[PDB]
Amino acid sequence: MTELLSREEYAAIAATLDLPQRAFIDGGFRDACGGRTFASTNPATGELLAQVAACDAEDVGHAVASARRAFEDGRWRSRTPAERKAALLRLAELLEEHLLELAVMESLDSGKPIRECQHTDLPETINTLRWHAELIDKIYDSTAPVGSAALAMVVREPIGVVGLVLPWNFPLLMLAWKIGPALAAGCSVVVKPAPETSLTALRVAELASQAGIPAGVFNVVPGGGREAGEPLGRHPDVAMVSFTGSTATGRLFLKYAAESNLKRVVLECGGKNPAVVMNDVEDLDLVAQHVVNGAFWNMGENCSASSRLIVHAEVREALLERIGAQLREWRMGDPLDPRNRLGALVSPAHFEKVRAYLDQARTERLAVRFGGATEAGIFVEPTVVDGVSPHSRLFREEIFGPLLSVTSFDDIDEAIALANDTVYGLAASAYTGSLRHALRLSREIRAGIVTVNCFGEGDASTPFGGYKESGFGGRDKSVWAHDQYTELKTIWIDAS
Amino acid sequence: MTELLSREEYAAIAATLDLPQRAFIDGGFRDACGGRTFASTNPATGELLAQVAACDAEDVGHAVASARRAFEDGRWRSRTPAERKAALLRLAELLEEHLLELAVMESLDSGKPIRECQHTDLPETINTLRWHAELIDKIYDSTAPVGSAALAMVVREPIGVVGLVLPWNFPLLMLAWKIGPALAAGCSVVVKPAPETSLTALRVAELASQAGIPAGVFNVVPGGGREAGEPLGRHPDVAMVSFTGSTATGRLFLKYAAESNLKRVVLECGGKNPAVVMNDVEDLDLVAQHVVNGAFWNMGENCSASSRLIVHAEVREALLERIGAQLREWRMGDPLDPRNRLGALVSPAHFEKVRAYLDQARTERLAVRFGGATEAGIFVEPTVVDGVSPHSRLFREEIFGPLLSVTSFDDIDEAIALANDTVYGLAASAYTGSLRHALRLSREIRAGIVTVNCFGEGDASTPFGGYKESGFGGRDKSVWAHDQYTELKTIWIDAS
Amino acid sequence: MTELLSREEYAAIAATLDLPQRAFIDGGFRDACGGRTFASTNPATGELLAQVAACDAEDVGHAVASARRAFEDGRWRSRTPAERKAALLRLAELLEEHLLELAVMESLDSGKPIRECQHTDLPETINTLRWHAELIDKIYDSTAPVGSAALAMVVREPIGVVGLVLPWNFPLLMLAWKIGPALAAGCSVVVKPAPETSLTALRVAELASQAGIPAGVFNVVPGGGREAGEPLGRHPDVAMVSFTGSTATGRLFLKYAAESNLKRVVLECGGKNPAVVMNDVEDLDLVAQHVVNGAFWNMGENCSASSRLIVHAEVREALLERIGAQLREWRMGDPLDPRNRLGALVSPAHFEKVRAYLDQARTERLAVRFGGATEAGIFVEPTVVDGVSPHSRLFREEIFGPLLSVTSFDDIDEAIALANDTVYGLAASAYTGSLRHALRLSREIRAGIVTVNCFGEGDASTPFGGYKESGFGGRDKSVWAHDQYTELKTIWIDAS
Amino acid sequence: MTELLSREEYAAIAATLDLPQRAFIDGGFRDACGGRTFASTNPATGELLAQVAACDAEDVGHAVASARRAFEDGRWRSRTPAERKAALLRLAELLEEHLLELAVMESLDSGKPIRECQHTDLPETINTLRWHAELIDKIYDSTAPVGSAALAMVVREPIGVVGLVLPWNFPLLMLAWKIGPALAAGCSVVVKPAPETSLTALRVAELASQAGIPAGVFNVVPGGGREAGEPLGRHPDVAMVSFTGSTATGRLFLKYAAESNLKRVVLECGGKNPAVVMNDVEDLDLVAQHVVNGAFWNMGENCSASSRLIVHAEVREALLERIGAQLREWRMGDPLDPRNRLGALVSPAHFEKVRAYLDQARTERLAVRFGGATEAGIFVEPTVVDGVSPHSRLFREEIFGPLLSVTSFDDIDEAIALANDTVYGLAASAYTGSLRHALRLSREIRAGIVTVNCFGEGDASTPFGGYKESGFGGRDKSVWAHDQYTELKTIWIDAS
Ligand SMILES: NC(=O)C1=CN([C@@H]2O[C@H](COP(=O)(O)OP(=O)(O)OC[C@H]3O[C@@H](n4cnc5c(N)ncnc54)[C@H](O)[C@@H]3O)[C@@H](O)[C@H]2O)C=CC1
Ligand SMILES: [K+]
Ligand SMILES: [K+]
Ligand SMILES: [K+]
Ligand SMILES: [K+]
Ligand SMILES: [K+]
Ligand SMILES: [K+]
Ligand SMILES: [K+]
Ligand SMILES: [K+]
Ligand SMILES: [K+]
Ligand SMILES: [K+]
Ligand SMILES: [K+]
Ligand SMILES: [K+]
Repeated sequence: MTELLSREEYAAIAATLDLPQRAFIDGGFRDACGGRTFASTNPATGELLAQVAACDAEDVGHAVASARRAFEDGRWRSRTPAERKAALLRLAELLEEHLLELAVMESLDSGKPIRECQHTDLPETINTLRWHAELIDKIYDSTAPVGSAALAMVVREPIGVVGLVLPWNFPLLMLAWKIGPALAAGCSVVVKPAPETSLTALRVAELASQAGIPAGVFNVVPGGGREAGEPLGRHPDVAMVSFTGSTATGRLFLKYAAESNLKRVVLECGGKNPAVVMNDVEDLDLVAQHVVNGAFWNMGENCSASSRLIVHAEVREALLERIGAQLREWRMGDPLDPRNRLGALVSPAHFEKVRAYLDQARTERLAVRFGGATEAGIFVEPTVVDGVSPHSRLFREEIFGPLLSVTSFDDIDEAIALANDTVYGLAASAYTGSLRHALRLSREIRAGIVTVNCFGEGDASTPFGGYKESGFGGRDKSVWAHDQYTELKTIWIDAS
Repeated sequence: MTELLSREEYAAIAATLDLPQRAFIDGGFRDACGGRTFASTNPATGELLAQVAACDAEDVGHAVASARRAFEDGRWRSRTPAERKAALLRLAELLEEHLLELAVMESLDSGKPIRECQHTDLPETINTLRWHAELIDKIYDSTAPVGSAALAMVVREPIGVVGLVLPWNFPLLMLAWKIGPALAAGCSVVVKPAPETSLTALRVAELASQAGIPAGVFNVVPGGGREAGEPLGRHPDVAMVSFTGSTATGRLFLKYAAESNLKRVVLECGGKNPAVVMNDVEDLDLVAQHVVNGAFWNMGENCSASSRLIVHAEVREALLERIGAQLREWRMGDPLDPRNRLGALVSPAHFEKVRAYLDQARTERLAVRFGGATEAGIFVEPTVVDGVSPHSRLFREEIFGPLLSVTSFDDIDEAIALANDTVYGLAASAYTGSLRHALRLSREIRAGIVTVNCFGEGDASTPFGGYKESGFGGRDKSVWAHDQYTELKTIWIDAS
Repeated sequence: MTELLSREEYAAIAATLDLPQRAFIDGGFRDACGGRTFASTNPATGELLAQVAACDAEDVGHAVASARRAFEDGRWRSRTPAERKAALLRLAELLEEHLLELAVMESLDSGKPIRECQHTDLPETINTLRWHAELIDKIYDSTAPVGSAALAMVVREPIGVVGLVLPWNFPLLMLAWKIGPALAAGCSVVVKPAPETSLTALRVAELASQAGIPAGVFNVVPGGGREAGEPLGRHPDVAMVSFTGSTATGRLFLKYAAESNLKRVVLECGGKNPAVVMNDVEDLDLVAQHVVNGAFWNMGENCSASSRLIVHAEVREALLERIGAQLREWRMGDPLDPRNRLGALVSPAHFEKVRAYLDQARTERLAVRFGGATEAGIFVEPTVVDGVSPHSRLFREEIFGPLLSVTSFDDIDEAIALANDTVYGLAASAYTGSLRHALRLSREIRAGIVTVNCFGEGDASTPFGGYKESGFGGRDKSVWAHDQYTELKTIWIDAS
Repeated sequence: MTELLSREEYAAIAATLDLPQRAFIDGGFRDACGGRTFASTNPATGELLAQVAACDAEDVGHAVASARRAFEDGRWRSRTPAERKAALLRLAELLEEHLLELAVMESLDSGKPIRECQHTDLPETINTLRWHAELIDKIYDSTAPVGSAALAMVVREPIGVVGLVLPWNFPLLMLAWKIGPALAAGCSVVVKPAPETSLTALRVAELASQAGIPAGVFNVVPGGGREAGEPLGRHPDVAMVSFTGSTATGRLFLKYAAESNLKRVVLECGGKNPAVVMNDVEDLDLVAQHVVNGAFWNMGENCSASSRLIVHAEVREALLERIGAQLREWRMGDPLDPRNRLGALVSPAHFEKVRAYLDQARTERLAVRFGGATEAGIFVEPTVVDGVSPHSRLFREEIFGPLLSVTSFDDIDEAIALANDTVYGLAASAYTGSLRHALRLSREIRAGIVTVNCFGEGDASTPFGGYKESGFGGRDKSVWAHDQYTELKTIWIDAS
């Protein structure tokens, strides 16, 4: 754990930052063709941070063209895997050298607490880039068992220009989850970050040039959803799009592919993740520690967040007590105060969506056992709502904020049925002392990860992604992320 | 190599067949709810074969419901891999016992010649099922390198109810390419075959019941594209659709996914496959033999068909000469006549499309060097059209008939640029005596298979599928077909 | 489960058997060069069964020469994996057609009960051959991530002539465990079975010729250890030896390799396998069912047999009670009486070794809680000895008979220490209701398999083999058995 | 490519080195218990470098004991793969910072020329460690297809205390080839280096402590073959030995295993590697360039060295001519002189063996076409001996010096038979323009690597190791090196 600075010292670092403002295309910064900009404001203070280039289909066309040329060049693609690894490791170094700068910049643009930006987001981003850089020259393709008269290989090739559309809850980490495997594979990429959180991706693109990523191989095009993301998804020279965000918006990229060049689309979408607590747990306070973390890490702005606590009727009350006590340890406020584990939500509009589910809870006359408060029109208290039946809108809809629903069950067959009563299937957690119960819960819950007696998303080597409406066509992290950005080729050589 | 019968003998098998007519749903035959039928006719004669149930959204809803109930109660997927292998092997045994019956039925409904139905289609169908049956209890999933405090498995689970939408050109073989891996993975499957070629799929689904595939696990819903295919793609309980057919239609299934439950979609589509012949080949007669087979096997009704001959100027004429000689061994006519390697095209509508390209050749004043004639409104001669420039419509568009365009090059860089001059990328073949040239053609042609010094699609162990607009998201055959029908799950077990 | 016949009917099948008697070399039977024979007698009756060729280094030389020629030929090796699979599947069919004959013959030569020979040994043998036949055309080798200037494959090739030295406790199953992977890989093999149990291997070799295994590819050379096994291990043209038997004898094959041609040696040796029962098991009677089976299946003549019951002090007595009750279900006698789960030990000499540990228990004044009796100088009762400390010779030495030692423990750290207090490391079983305890026991016991809440050896797809002195250099079953019989080759093709 | 210094500058680094002298055991330096030493001298001058501790069975016992205690308490192996990777990367960083120091030290002790020590040995050593560090958290184990009633994992565990016995020809590189994979797998390692070349291993073990390799995990015990190597191979707590050296000595470690605890033994031994040159190569000068490098890199003190040139009669003379021309670029002399590609042989004893083969050439009245002279009792010229028949001693025996035999062939079947005319099978190279010939030479030469149209040993990702008497049981480099130091375990968890 790197040492945390003081509030004043972070403010001092903020004050000296030269925030990026222009798109990054073909090796350097440039304004949008139409010269428009949009406001990036610190959600916790209201202060304007920068006037960021507001790109449209014209800018996207230029960015894709510079990526297409670089791909056809071979300037990046033709380096050896060991060489591509070296350059991406250089990039990760530079991020590490600039860690405090990037951590403060991430916090300012997003509302995320500096404490977690420094200890989690930045180290996780640096480690994602290192892991995928190191992986590329460890990947073996195959030869097929075809006999002595032929030599058949089954190998992988970079798909081409790759569009990467990002959300705002983990700007840098999501950036690394995508560019890591995509760049290591030898693709050129065009990154359209969230307009709420565009600054750090722009800075990382500049650092990548310094590291020797050639011009045109890693471009960042900031702008709105319809204005910049749709032309990217529709572009006839983009070979593949990887998207993370809402299901509603991910569906559009399936249309964009269908109506353009049949580009491969991979979606990582939302979830309504359950946390199942059996009555045979060995340590209830440790469970409560994991449930609180799962529900409220990053203010609940987390695709893997625990949002449905599904708890055995005999331990519900004892668990709720220990959850309330754990919550006393979760300070919320000024994202640059290192004492805070909770910062501001990303934007007035997102704050309004979360707070609307506070209202919905009260409309449904549900018991708000903990939390329920708002501050400064941008902070929501960690909230726990008891007595939530599967028919509640709080049970069924992704809130993406610090709001935990609680549902009781009487036997494990009901817990599993409840856990699967969703159109989503991203993640799940299960808590039990029993081998029998643990095998049931981890095998029968239909989710892309099931953690047992802990909360989390795995590590750099385990794939992450959704069943059902939580994802489409792939997985982030692990060696399987490489599949997103490559085509399989059978080379069959007669030898008869 | 099984022994061919006489024309009269095949006619006698045909006269005794009890052709299936009804949807196969939940372990038995049934009529469409609305009582509608459509006329399946022998494309070589115009004679009615059967009035086949014309299923609609309601029948699709019943078929999916039975597939869903079978999936949920585990009657198939809870059997061990070894048990699922045994039942699939029973099925392939049954197809083998009914080989002649199935070959004649396949010919009658499709126009495909009995000779190839008996020696290629049925044995390849039987083998596809055996290989994928045999594969399932040889597949290992993973555990991830996460250290001593946790145990992390990365496993595959069956995705659920699977929709399988098939084309008319290889009815039985495409069926096996889909149900082989999908049933072996433990999915329930609802098959919507082409209306031109529905009889054999129905017969197989009946034999699968006999072999112990439980009720609801393998259903066949015959009917039209909009009437039965669309409701299947839109169905909220179908988890995945695998499609083989035109790019135009495959685009629709991406929209159906976007507009319903975000089901996984895998598309296998058309191609415009090149055949590159260098001036350093060791046996021009053998090249001619492979190029003729690649262009005119199955009357060019073949996704992998050689349709663009891209030949070095020094060998163009001497190749064409041996091609003509080879074409003298390719007899066309009555599909039940064992002497014919070429039968009838699938329908008057398709014959029209193919003939309009013969007219287009004349419109473009191109040299028709071989063939060019039609017979009886349903046969087309193997045709070779010389001097086709990349701007020609015959160079750019999928004809799906026995029509080979010929284009010259001077150097291998031009050959490669010509081979990739297409929105497609399904297959490619390349002939050369040079190690240097072989590696260069193998690596630089953007296709899912490149055969060197032969024509083909690989074997059971090699993946088949398109780059670019020839495919989306997957590969048929090989162990990679398994990925289409399964979800990855990380099971992360704390052990701290 | 195939239907069991009556005692009289098995006797009738025995009476009509034409027992093999000669070595099987280069496609057919032949006497030993020196014309000597040795007696094969039914251990349960004393009756002579056959005078079997008593081969020496001369016969071994001929067998290896016929295998060397076949390997150099390519007659087997050069068939495609799919073709080798077909022939080995034919062989498995023939065994199935002759199942009752082989089951009776196995029982007569070995003492093993006909009930288990019919229901277990023969089906397991047939399934081993089928699994490895099916596997061969599912195995992919690799290509290395070396960049664009070279094409590097990493492939596997058959090592050559392979010597297979077998024990007597599972003659057919061990035969299949070895020839399966070795033949599927394309090696020629020379099999030296145990002199106690040579008949069924000879019969299987004849059936393999009928199935189309070419002459010289699968030879069987019966004879003594020093007389026939040592020349095989020393032969300068044998490329690899796979051995199963005692550690003492396995050590010799390391010397034989060192003193001859450095052939690869793989050893599968004995064990002193623990069975750990925690005090938190959910069903004690079901544990007792698994412990009794583990200790006494095949009369304890089992490398994976449970021989050290390591049981928590609070459940020892309750477990011993349920073990005694389970034992009432285990009838021992006349191996052709289908009512018997226990048959005769393999030979007077082995009977004397087992009975010597009965004496040793009484010498050490240990409590013999169950069993302790002998019959007919060839049957030992299932025996349970209580109060066995780690210093006892019964704790430390492989008995290979129906004798279970019992040791108490007070906490799981002592159970694990006890479990690992051995020079062996073949197998282990652990029984617990706790996830925490199950993870500890399965990760910290140093054995090649740990089964949890059941007893066994895995299945056809899981590797089997020993840590420490229980094995050397490989694993039987699973895809990893293939490694035993192949060499890795890197083919590096410049392409610069 | 790092910048070479002047002869005087290297001499000045040499004059300042504080050479290690003591065994490295349990995290620090210590004397041998008996107080003995042996004289390590510069083979180019005769000057004493250091009196090095001369360890015996007692010191080996202490080193193993510290390695055992470290293994049992998990100080290294209980760290995560990612943590073990980080410390190994620290180590490789340290070697990089001391590159010049280590290169000069390597030259002094071995006679290897400083130029190759600086540009090949050290960078390859540094890279070996990085690759194997980077690999460990990319390795996935397996789960087996056993059905729904059980969960079966097939995992790898570290084998325990590992003995690593090294030769003198590539001291640092062989060290990395062994400790890279073995430390990454979590083993403790006891290294017994060659007495000629012990200094650099000692230095590295000290740097490994600095890098956070815990005490006892990486020990170095210098001393003689019988005195230190034998007790290591016989030690009852060493689980595995990996050996690289002569076949004669490697045979002894198989006996040591047999006569102690049945520890796993992996042997990498000598070779007699062929270089096959077809008459259809496109650039005879480039072939000559690869054949010269293959024969005379590291003065022919190279297990992969080209020692049998097997050349088509039509190109023999024109090849030899360009070989002579190439040899004019290979300067021999003072190992600290950066101009020299060839330094001193390792010892007067080895110089004697090499010279006796020069005398043997003259005895056999063979045409010495190039070289043939010696200087100063320790240098040997690059020598090419023409007209060597397969019956010659120079054709059959490992010389391990800069001596190339030349043999002609008329057809490729004879070339292949000549290449395989040996008890060895470590490496081979093959030059041809023909695709047909390349596949034929690639597949039919029985060696662990066949390079086509180049000379080499592959790269970090490809396995290196011998067929036949060149190896036993394993491969160095690549992911397969991991198998040497790990045990497979099936964890079968009932879930019925
Ligand atoms: N292919 C290869 O990698 C190598 C092959 N060689 C060949 O082997 C020949 C002999 O050279 P050597 O220096 O004697 O190599 P070697 O095979 O005897 O030495 C290898 C290692 O084994 C150790 N050793 C030697 N005798 C031992 C014994 N009785 N017990 C245990 N360990 C023992 C040595 O101290 C050294 O560390 C060379 O002339 C050359 O032909 C030598 C070096 C490397
Ligand atoms: K902002
Ligand atoms: K939606
Ligand atoms: K695509
Ligand atoms: K029809
Ligand atoms: K279209
Ligand atoms: K989906
Ligand atoms: K016997
Ligand atoms: K022993
Ligand atoms: K060997
Ligand atoms: K020395
Ligand atoms: K020797
Ligand atoms: K061992």
